[PDB]
Amino acid sequence: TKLLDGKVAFITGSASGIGLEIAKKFAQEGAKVVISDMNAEKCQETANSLKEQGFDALSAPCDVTDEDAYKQAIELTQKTFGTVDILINNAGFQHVAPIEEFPTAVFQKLVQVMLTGAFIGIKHVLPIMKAQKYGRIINMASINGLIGFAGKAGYNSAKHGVIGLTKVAALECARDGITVNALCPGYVDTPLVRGQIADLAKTRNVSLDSALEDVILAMVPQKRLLSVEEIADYAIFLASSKAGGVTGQAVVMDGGYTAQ
Amino acid sequence: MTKLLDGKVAFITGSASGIGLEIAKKFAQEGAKVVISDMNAEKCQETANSLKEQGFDALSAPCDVTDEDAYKQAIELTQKTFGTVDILINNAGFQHVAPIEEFPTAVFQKLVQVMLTGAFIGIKHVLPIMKAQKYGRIINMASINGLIGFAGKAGYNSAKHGVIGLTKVAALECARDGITVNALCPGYVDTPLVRGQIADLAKTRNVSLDSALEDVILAMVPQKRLLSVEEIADYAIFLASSKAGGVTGQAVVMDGGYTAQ
Amino acid sequence: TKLLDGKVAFITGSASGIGLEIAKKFAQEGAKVVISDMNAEKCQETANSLKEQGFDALSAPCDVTDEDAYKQAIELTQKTFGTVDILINNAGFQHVAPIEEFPTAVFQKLVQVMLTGAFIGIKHVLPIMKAQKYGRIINMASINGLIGFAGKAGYNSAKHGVIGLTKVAALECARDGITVNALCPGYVDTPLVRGQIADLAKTRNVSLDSALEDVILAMVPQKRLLSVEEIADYAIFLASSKAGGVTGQAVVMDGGYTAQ
Amino acid sequence: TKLLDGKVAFITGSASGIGLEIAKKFAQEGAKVVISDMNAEKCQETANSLKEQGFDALSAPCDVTDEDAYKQAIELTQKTFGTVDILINNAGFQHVAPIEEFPTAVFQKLVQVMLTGAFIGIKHVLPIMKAQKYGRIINMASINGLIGFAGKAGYNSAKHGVIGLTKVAALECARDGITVNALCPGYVDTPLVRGQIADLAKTRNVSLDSALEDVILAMVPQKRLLSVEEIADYAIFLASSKAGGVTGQAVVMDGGYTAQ
Ligand SMILES: NC(=O)c1ccc[n+]([C@@H]2O[C@H](COP(=O)([O-])OP(=O)(O)OC[C@H]3O[C@@H](n4cnc5c(N)ncnc54)[C@H](O)[C@@H]3O)[C@@H](O)[C@H]2O)c1
Ligand SMILES: NC(=O)c1ccc[n+]([C@@H]2O[C@H](COP(=O)([O-])OP(=O)(O)OC[C@H]3O[C@@H](n4cnc5c(N)ncnc54)[C@H](O)[C@@H]3O)[C@@H](O)[C@H]2O)c1
Ligand SMILES: NC(=O)c1ccc[n+]([C@@H]2O[C@H](COP(=O)([O-])OP(=O)(O)OC[C@H]3O[C@@H](n4cnc5c(N)ncnc54)[C@H](O)[C@@H]3O)[C@@H](O)[C@H]2O)c1
Ligand SMILES: NC(=O)c1ccc[n+]([C@@H]2O[C@H](COP(=O)([O-])OP(=O)(O)OC[C@H]3O[C@@H](n4cnc5c(N)ncnc54)[C@H](O)[C@@H]3O)[C@@H](O)[C@H]2O)c1
Ligand SMILES: CCC(=O)CC(=O)O
Ligand SMILES: CCC(=O)CC(=O)O
Ligand SMILES: CCC(=O)CC(=O)O
Ligand SMILES: CCC(=O)CC(=O)O
Ligand SMILES: CCC(=O)CC(=O)O
Repeated sequence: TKLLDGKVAFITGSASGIGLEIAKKFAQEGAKVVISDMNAEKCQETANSLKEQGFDALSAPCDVTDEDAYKQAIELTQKTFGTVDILINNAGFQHVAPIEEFPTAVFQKLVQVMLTGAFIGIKHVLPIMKAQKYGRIINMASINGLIGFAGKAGYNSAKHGVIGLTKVAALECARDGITVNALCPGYVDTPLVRGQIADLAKTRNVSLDSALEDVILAMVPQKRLLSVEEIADYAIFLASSKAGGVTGQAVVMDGGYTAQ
Repeated sequence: MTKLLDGKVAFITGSASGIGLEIAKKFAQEGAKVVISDMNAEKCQETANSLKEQGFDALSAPCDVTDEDAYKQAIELTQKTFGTVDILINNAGFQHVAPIEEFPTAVFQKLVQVMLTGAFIGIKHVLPIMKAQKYGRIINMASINGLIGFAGKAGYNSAKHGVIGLTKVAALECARDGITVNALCPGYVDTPLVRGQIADLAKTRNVSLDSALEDVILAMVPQKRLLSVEEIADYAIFLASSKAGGVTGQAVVMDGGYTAQ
Repeated sequence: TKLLDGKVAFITGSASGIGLEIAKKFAQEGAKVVISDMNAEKCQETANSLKEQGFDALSAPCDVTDEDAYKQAIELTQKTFGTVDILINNAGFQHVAPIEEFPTAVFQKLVQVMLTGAFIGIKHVLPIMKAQKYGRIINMASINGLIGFAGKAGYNSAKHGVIGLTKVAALECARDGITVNALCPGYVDTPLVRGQIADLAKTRNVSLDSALEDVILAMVPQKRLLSVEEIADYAIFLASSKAGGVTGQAVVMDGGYTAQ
Repeated sequence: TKLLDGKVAFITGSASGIGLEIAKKFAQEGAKVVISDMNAEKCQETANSLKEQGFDALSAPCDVTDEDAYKQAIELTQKTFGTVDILINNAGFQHVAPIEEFPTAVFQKLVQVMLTGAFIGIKHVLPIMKAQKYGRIINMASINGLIGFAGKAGYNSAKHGVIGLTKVAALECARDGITVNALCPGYVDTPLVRGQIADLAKTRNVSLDSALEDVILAMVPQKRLLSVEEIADYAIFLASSKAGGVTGQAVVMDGGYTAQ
């Protein structure tokens, strides 16, 4: 079964972690994938690997805060694969700090990448998806789009914001056969989080396994990291023709974090 | 093709009609062994037998979900027949629309007993089976009416709100036991229940059936369409599958954008 | 100085805890209060102490699960004070158990008192409030109306349901000068909770302080019990003429619990 | 009774609409109020009116996007009234358009004023409020912080974001006697909205009453505009010492909008 057979998916931040797994899993589902990241070296390598494995893949690097570059990356996608069926707004980063020590510029950058970048993508894929009366837009958000976490003023503001953007975008294209959803993971086993576990274990002087099980997963009822494979499986369902009635939703995959 | 529920036993309450019946047929196509449980023991036997004629593993285990003794025995019959319960779908329900002042208390209590207490009884009697095997999928068929209000639906919206409360408690109690508990929340599905309500509104208002649907039911639906039972079954398959082990405690919404505005 | 002057407040479960405080504080704001509880002797002495302080108080005991007694308690209020302006559906109780050890009858009872009780109160005051084009209904819920907690299947199901009833009721009287809101406290310093701290302290062989600071309040960002007066102050605001634009809301007072 | 006696309130955008009402109502409840807006003559005019009526008021204009100006306005307040007890992040604007014809720079501007402006305000009052272990921060949001509305990508993104910032901020100061809440009105009777009724009546060739009652209020159960007075009354309660237990909340007054 090829759930995304020949569907054209553009995935921002797809050179690492969740975005890279989505791209691999989408290709295996039969999607034509576009690897898009800051790092144009890792983009070209990723797309070349996929091509060598017999997949349709394109390197179209861009900074999602660079509207002109994001625009041309979509136009390159149209020229290569004819259309865009699926946009995954996945590009992001993290800066943890008390509000008092939280540089305004860093706050503005978290918002620009993870909110304005999503808005820029939606703005330039909407005409393609409305012309063909089909589309799937997934904004990679977080449970931090639904609840608060101390030290994450910029991240939680950006992810809250992309849930509002998701709902506005959904309402504007609900008649055009296009869905816009925010996939909200909890803690995922990624380089980023393995970094934070690394950080916690030195800064608290506990083991890597104690940093994970006693602090990172203390408020996770399943007491486990989500796999990138699980996130990509939900993304595949929402991006499929079978999820046409799901739109305007903060779709939560969090091992019960927000249930308590 | 693939069998997303291969090797799993699915007990589905209210599975002799509408959404329950589509879930049972689609779960079977995904390689689940399905138990058709409903009030109408006649339609259950016929449903299960028709599935069996199409090469599927189906059991007729009729019960009234408000009858804890009959529910417990329907679960026991499933264990005896298939060995275990992997997936419980709490889907049995009904509707009674009236202003609160003309809403009989007993009808309010019955709506709550069937759609809330019924889901509680099901959960209490599958939990030990699922916990001993460290695997389970519990889906409560709630509604967007579990998350928002609608005038005249005091009993329904009260039961469906409550079943989302019960989903969260259950999810927290079995989070470490490889069991998920979710509330699948449809908006308007093209079913007998809903086609009945369109006829009602069209009589009482003396508009045409298309007028009642398009001007009243679908006014609030951004997608301006009824969902298909197939769409609900497809979400139910994903949540009931091994692929969704990290989804729990959730009101999972498929509503054509209804709660987005 | 008198935010409820000339208003008639019917308060279920007002013989103890939050309901008792709401009755006393509502009287101070110039409301005529009906003390209604299971224990008729405590309703009489409460109403009498209030009367000795120059307040207008009526004893109207009932079991809120007894629609005939509830209906007769409302009728007696109409007979004595001319109308019901404010209904406080406050009557409740708690039973904590794993779902496996949770008796179905106890589950049903929790739902009958805290959901059905509320439906019965609302059904019998709505015609009175709709006739005068003025009402304030407050369903005393809990953050357990909004999130899950292990061992509270019955209570969390009842409280979730009363938020559902609250939004339905609100929509049905929105044009009639009536509001219907669910006040949702976190942990409040009441006999009920002081009981639960004493319980936890024996069960875990810890101080009363440790049971409170380290178990009860570990999920409360403010790390404190709410006072019954704080709950009463929010109840007075929502029950006052100044809150006519608040309806259909789960109004949360929880020292930040639901923010995490 | 003066509910904010001896409190200093800093209100951004207080030269007009909800902010102006909050300043005049906070003054009547005994707050020293700071009038801060873009319009510097209107702030001096407003503050002078309150002074003539026996009220403590200070003009301290600033663009909330100008962190250096906002920091100096908070400093001027410290110099004049000793401290800041209450911050009302109120400054906002609106721009309605489909995503495709929604200028990226306008989207950025809505977020910069209504999310980043609040971040800057919170960042510079938190050390003052933490030092004295007392504070009240109210971010004026909107039901558009909780649901989607077609054509308001920028506004709904910004309001969604400010609720995220509210929950983060609440968690960072929950132990410090500081509450952070987002007050979320539906349609309020303001120059802003009357403007919008004027536009709908003209661009749809219908009466002002047609355009309000049949279009703007179509999704409002109470079928009425809220008053600036109603918003101010909830703002006063939230900002009072009586609301110490309310924090990290999206506090909704929407005549039932979000109940359906
Ligand atoms: N990993 C988690 O635990 C977790 C939790 C919840 C949700 N998410 C969200 O999912 C997304 C994936 O994060 P991840 O874990 O894969 O992190 P990661 O660090 O592995 O990958 C992030 C990628 O984003 C790229 N990027 C950053 N800014 C960019 C920009 N302006 N334009 C283009 N590319 C840019 C980086 O180059 C990098 O390759 C993020 O938005 C994150 O907030 C992650
Ligand atoms: N149809 C929709 O648009 C829609 C939308 C949202 C929610 N739902 C929910 O999805 C579920 C399925 O709805 P539906 O319209 O297919 O059917 P329904 O709600 O009318 O009930 C379906 C089945 O439940 C059975 N049933 C009723 N009471 C029972 C009892 N006490 N014990 C056992 N079985 C009993 C009936 O015999 C029927 O076959 C229900 O919970 C409903 O509330 C439906
Ligand atoms: N205590 C808390 O921390 C807390 C937190 C969240 C919500 N609540 C809710 O607020 C309300 C008040 O709680 P409390 O702590 O003051 O409770 P409490 O147990 O101290 O007092 C409740 C009163 O209700 C009465 N009552 C019980 N069943 C009744 C019935 N069927 N009919 C009439 N009266 C009945 C009892 O006799 C008692 O006087 C309850 O609904 C409770 O669930 C309390
Ligand atoms: N109007 C409504 O019904 C409604 C409903 C929901 C929310 N709100 C919110 O309430 C608040 C007040 O709205 P209003 O109706 O009083 O509008 P208004 O236009 O009368 O008030 C807005 C004020 O903010 C000022 N302002 C704009 N940008 C600024 C900046 N960068 N720095 C400083 N001041 C700036 C303007 O000069 C103006 O005085 C806004 O945040 C708005 O989003 C309004
Ligand atoms: C959303 C949880 C998370 O992973 C935020 C972050 O640390 O990037
Ligand atoms: C949730 C839609 C529905 O099924 C309510 C009803 O029965 O009218
Ligand atoms: C003993 C529990 C309770 O107080 C319920 C009732 O009054 O019927
Ligand atoms: C916080 C809800 C509640 O009241 C649980 C309890 O009974 O202590
Ligand atoms: C309804 C919230 C609001 O005030 C947005 C607008 O219409 O300006």
